[PDB]
Amino acid sequence: VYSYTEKKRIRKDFGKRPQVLDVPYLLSIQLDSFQKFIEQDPEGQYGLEAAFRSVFPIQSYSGNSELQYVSYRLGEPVFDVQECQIRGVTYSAPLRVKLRLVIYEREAPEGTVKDIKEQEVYMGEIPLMTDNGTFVINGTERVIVSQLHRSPGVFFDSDKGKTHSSGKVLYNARIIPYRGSWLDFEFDPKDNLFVRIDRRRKLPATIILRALNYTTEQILDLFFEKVIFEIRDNKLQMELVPERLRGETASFDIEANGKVYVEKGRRITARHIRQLEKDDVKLIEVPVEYIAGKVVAKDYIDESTGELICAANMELSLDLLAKLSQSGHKRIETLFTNDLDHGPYISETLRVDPTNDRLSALVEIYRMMRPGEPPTREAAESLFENLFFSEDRYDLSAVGRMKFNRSLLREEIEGSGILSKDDIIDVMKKLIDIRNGKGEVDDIDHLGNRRIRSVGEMAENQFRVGLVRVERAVKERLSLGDLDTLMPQDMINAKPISAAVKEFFGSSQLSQFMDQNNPLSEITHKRRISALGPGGLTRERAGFEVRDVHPTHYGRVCPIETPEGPNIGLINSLSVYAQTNEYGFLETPYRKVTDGVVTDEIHYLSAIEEGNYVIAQANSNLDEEGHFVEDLVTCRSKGESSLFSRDQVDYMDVSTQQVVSVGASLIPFLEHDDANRALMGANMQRQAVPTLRADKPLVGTGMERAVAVDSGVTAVAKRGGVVQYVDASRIVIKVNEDEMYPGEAGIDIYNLTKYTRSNQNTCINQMPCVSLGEPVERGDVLADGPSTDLGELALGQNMRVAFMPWNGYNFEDSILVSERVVQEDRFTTIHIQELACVSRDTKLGPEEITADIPNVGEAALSKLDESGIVYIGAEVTGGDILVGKVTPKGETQLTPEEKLLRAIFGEKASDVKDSSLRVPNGVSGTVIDVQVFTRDGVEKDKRALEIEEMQLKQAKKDLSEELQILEAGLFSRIRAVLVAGGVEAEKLDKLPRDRWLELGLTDEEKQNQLEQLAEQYDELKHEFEKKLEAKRRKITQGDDLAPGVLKIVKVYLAVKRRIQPGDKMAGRHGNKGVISKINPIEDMPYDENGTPVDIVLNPLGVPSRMNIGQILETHLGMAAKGIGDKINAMLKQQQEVAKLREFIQRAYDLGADVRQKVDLSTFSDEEVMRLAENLRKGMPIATPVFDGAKEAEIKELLKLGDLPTSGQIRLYDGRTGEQFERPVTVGYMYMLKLNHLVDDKMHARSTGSYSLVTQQPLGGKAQFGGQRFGEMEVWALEAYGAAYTLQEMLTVKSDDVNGRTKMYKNIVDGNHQMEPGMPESFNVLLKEIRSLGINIELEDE
Amino acid sequence: DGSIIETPITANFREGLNVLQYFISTHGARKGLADTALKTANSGYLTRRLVDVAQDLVVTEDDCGTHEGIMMTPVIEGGDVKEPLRDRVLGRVTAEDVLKPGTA
Repeated sequence: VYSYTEKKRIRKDFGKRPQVLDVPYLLSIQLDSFQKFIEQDPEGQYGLEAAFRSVFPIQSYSGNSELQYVSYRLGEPVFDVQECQIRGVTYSAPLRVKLRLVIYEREAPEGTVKDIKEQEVYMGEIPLMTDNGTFVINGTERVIVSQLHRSPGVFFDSDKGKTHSSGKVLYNARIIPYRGSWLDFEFDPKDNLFVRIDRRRKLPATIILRALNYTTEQILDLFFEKVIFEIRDNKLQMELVPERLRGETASFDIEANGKVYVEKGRRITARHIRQLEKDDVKLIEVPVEYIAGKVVAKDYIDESTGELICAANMELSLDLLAKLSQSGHKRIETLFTNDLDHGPYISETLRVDPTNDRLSALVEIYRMMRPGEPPTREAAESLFENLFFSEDRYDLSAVGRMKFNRSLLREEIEGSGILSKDDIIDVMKKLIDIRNGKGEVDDIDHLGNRRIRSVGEMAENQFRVGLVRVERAVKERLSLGDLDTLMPQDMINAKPISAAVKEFFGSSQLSQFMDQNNPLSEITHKRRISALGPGGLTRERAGFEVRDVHPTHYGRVCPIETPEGPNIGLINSLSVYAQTNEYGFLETPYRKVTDGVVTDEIHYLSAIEEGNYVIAQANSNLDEEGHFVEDLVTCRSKGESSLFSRDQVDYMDVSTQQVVSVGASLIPFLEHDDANRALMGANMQRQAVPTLRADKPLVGTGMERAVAVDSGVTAVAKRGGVVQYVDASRIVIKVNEDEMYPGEAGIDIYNLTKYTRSNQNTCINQMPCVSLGEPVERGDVLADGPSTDLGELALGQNMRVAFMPWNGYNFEDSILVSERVVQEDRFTTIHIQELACVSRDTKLGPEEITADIPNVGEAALSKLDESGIVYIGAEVTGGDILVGKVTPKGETQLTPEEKLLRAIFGEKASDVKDSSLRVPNGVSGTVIDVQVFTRDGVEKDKRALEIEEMQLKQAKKDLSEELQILEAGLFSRIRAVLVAGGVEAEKLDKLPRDRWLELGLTDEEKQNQLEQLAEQYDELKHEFEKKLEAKRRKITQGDDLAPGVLKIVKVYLAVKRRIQPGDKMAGRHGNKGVISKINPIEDMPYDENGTPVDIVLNPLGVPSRMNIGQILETHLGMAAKGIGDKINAMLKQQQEVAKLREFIQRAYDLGADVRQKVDLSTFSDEEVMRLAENLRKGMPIATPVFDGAKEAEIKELLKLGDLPTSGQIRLYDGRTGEQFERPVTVGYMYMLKLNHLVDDKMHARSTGSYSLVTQQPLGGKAQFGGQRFGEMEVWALEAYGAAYTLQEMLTVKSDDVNGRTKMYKNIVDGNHQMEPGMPESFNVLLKEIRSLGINIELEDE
Repeated sequence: DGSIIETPITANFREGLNVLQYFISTHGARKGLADTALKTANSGYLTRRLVDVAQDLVVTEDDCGTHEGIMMTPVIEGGDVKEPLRDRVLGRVTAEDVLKPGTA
């Protein structure tokens, strides 16, 4: 039982495991983050509002003024997404802020206040966002990628053997802010405890204990328990608490309480404490091996004589022990020297430190930022304390204070975004204690310790700094004015926070052009996870911390949805089901136990909790009147794995695709592929492009309907009802009183895109999927887009595939395609691209634009406006004009024996340079839009003023339909309220509305329900009373183009980039390669059906690719498409309606190992038949990745294709009628054509552009350049001994103007020879060397 | 880290790979493909600097009078024949009147 639009389309899952949750709308790290950056939140600590709440009220340091605040705002837009391409200006609107001022009694003592003033002011701009989760910035969808960074606070790592005079093994503690300056704590090479304040040069770690204000025995009371000795009746003894054995380098042997405890060699590292606490020990007796090397902590004396024995900070010795044996005063306080037990590094570095007090421990820090400059007393304190407590220079958020307290095992759920001058003691304790195993490293790449920084967080981090670095003239001049008579505004500049926040989405370190190759690519782009920028590193200044994998990726971040090459792992994607808590820690869905079984009481849990509860793996299985057929439940934790009994479990995974991101989640057999080709599969589906006759993945996962809606590329019934109009750009519906809101007309609208540019110059368009009078439910599909088939995804097309080598072309994932593909105009792609021109501010003001280029290429001119511009709808190719930027030439010399021809005898008209904008040599396809723009006081040019009436026609018509569509709902509600008792109301739905006022209904309140609706009507339609002009003067709008430009012009091209060789293709399972010949339908193998095969791809390569999902998609596609081919034949003869039902139902009904069923007996014998059209493409299939339709199910379903259930068939050759020495792999694969496009990249050159800087060629397609014969390319000619071919590149084909201008013409000499003159790039260098100051010249031989 | 794991893949590509067998072997694949994409620089930069030192050996002359030479051998690591006389000697030239009794 399936919906009303599903009567056209239903997908067949095969999966096996107990999901009770499905796809969430994939875009949240854009969407919810954009909201919380720009939300009026009353008590939160994030976004624009929290940035202002961290700086304002600015109660001035001058004590005479205050710039107060109330809240942000956004409002007052003018551009919209259409103008944000057609014009191009970033889709943005002004940030404005509520500000105030207050002043007090200057003169009296009984009123306390005297003045109060408050307003709004401007404070910047903000880009704007679509329902589709996109943004539009300089003509293009430039979009922020989210970051995955070390969580702010502190970290604790271990440089366990780096380098230098002892390969130095280390442990550390290191500050990492959300915003700010720095501090590290570690050890020097010699092994003193050391520090790097702001990570500058070496300082002894006692300095900061003086700065934070602790004297020597306070440092002991903060970091050291204190060892105790005695001497009793006949022996030496020590005195204890039952944890004081934690590090001892035990050369020695001990008993305590009543058994042996320590023995010769067994170093008592803190692991050992679990020998002692259980045993209540408070006294021990030891060899002298633990009664020296223990530094006495006070002075001691001898009443046997009247004398001393030793002083504080002194050792013990056999003679001192002999005097202690006499003493009377038989006690000693002593220090821990055992390493990590307490770290003696403090005690000893307290005597390897020149600093003495807090002033020295701040003055020496001033030197560490200002060598050779006087340490200005008060600024020596500020320079250090403002590293951690400044208005501009430190923050953590509540998130980073939480991580700080968490990595220190605190209980304070209370604290500050700043540090404190005593929090630092615990950072130092952890370093003193860690360094051989009281603990270990802070679990860095745990995905609840590394943290997400979403789009709105990445914008927030700028406002946490810009408000405390740039406001200078405001912060200055606020001190000076008598603000009883001046205002909370009077010095605020407005230029910078426009561009600096508009283009934070268009030129920022994470805000690239979105991957608009096709819908799947933009859907995953919106949830990309960068490891880069402030919080990570780059591609270059980075190791494997930015590229590899750590097991907490499970359920959260798929390790294969990354670019390839050196870019590996630097940017990733969020798995389908994954999200984050209020700390940006990553989380996942789970099933959960009640009374004895893993119930359907589903939950979500953090990466940290995956390290704290027993999660069963997706393997496990339920039972009859019992519990589990899974006797030995396989389980998992932190990303690791185990085996347990039933009596031991808390949770389980909900699905397998919870471990998988969008591109990877469409690979139906990852059960059978290596990661190196799964990586390719996660990118080839993204490089794929819109095609003229698109067709669906027949094999599939289920994501083939989610990814059709996860960016709105298909329109969907957000309310639903009955379809009421349908048009190639427009759709409307009507609704009923079960939903219809308290005064509406009962309507929705679902209009559709048409032709514009994109970020990889792909085409954009949409088309309907419903018709007049169809009822549709709240989730039915209403339209299609650039990569769909009538209600599901189509990133490509299906083709028949032979997995065999052919006559040479297909060696290395390279692809043969049939002539039949060109006949059907298939894998032809469609593109929309833009080209432009200018007229500069001259001394008058304008510049010329026309078509005059006489006797230079006349046919490439025939296609133009009066203004020198092509027409919308005209075809253009290879060299046609687009915008008439002609330029006259000159030659001028013209003396009585130099007037050789023109200026007397012929062509006595212009010599205009071929400088007008033209179609590039290789481009072909229709002009689709044309524009002209100017400084606004000039109302717009004739070619834009005709296009005003081209755009006005659409709205002038549509609003004349809309007004009728609107009142045909609204007055139909009034008509219905009348029909409820005044049943004769069809005498009224045939009148002017004013004449309904001669009426009445019944002696009951329906009468007054009619009255109040008739009163309300004249207010309601004021909605319509604007509409047409609200598009018009966005076209006739002007914009300034900066001083230097009066006007700008554009043309757009629909480039029909056809199927051709050298272009690139792929399939879902990581097969990727060039189209390497087009083959006649018989120049190809044919099946046991007596029928040829559309594509051929080499299997000899496959064992080096280590992947087999490509074979399984091909074989399951042979069943899936074979169902549709058999339907095309069966629909003709029909045989019996129960025979149409036999095959069409059996295609769905055939299964044996499955959670789902398209049970077509739960659908009627015409729902069976409306579905048959979209089944002629083939049967659509589903399979959660790792839950899938394995080989045995393919070998069952193939009894619908009815071809050999081996998947390996007696192929023939169309040219010869032969049949090969063995059966061969065949089927039908889902395949793709990819935006590498050789079509765009035909770049050769005879001669062209030259770099004035060096007389050498320029380089670039965007420069028509010459290309680099590199140093390695020289090594080949050197190695060959090929000196003339090498010298050719070095002068007569490059910078030597003399050489290249003679060699070009040396064909006219007939003697095609070299005639070089001087390598100008060496002539350049001979004067650059002299411009540095080095003299250089020549000799002769 | 480069070292082996107690967690095998007892299956093969026709038997299949579960989520864990995929996920664990994907760590080794990421490491190997990241070294593939980086450790080339530790050979290409060295190759660039090598040619500056290597260039001048153009075959210019004929015998150079150097009546001395290296006592080369087959690659015999004491206890293998990893390269016979042929491959190492391949169109080099003698520097002594070499003679060995044995069979001819």
